Amino acid sequence: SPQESRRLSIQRCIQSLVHACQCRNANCSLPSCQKMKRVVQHTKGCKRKTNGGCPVCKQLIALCCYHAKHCQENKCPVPFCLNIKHK
Ligand SMILES: [Zn+2]
Ligand SMILES: [Zn+2]
Ligand SMILES: [Zn+2]
Repeated sequence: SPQESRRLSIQRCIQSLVHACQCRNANCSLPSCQKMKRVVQHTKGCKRKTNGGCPVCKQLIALCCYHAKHCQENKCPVPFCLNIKHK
């Protein structure tokens, strides 16, 4: 169903995020990994985040949020995860 498809797509994106966060290898081939890294870097740099209402940052934060809901591991490399869980 549309919702399921979206949830799966989100989860697959999350797998890429999770991979990328752990993948301390700038030489990684994975376009998805490179993309996630770039998005993460962008977000960290873009202090404006959800204050300015930056779509990139908003998406990363939402992705991280959904990830956090799934991720009971309150010792996760993924940024925001921990903060969201505690919050
Ligand atoms: Zn990688
Ligand atoms: Zn931004
Ligand atoms: Zn996590």
